[PDB]
Amino acid sequence: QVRGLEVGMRNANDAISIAQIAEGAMQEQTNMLQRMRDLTIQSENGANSTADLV
Amino acid sequence: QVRGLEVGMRNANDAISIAQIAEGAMQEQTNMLQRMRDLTIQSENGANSTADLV
Repeated sequence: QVRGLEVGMRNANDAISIAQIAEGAMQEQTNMLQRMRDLTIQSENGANSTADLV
Repeated sequence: QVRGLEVGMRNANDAISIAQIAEGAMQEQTNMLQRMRDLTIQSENGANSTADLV
């Protein structure tokens, strides 16, 4: 039990790190998606032109 | 919402400018139309001649 738990402790510290990395990457995807929302709102002017939308 | 409104604010400032330019141009069309009214009234003298009306 004593040695079994010690390996089990390191087993869970590994799972924490995996969840930590995935969470960090999704934060950057959220910021870029917010910028796409602004461009879609900005792309709705009636003073733009065909070349401006491109 | 915060970033959405900020783009929306600039979206409406653009509409104000378009309405501002169109309004300015119609003012000058109004002044020239008034001068045409005076010429039509002036063109109704019985002391004019065929060459004067031209």
